[PDB]
Amino acid sequence: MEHVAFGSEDIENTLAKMDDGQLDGLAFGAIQLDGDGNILQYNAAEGDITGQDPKQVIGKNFFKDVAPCTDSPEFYGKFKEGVASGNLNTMFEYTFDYQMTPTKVKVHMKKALSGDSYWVFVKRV
Ligand SMILES: *C(=O)/C=C/c1ccc(O)cc1
Repeated sequence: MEHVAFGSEDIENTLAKMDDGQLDGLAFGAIQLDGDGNILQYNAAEGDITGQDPKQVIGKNFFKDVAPCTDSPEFYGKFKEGVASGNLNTMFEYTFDYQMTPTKVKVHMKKALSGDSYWVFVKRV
């Protein structure tokens, strides 16, 4: 059985072997992006943090329309560096504040096993 948590050293392996219901049962927000930042998957925990339905944001561009506050060197910039290098794996604190009460979070971005895909994990702090 899986026992993955925010920050698990092998998180991308566990999540590669999970289905959507399992993604929605995680305690942390979990978003999958393509290399351009378009949203492929968006779990229930993340939608609860951001007060909306995951189905409404699938297909949108994370950095452009959903989370413009993350369009910054420290987040979008680091994302693109990790996409390019094939080694995305970075953790930092951030404040989410577009169309929502400003909320402090810890973020962990990590390359997915599935091709052209990248995870963004989020938890409250
Ligand atoms: C800043 O604009 C961040 C917004 C945000 C972050 C993460 C989400 O899932 C949704 C919006």
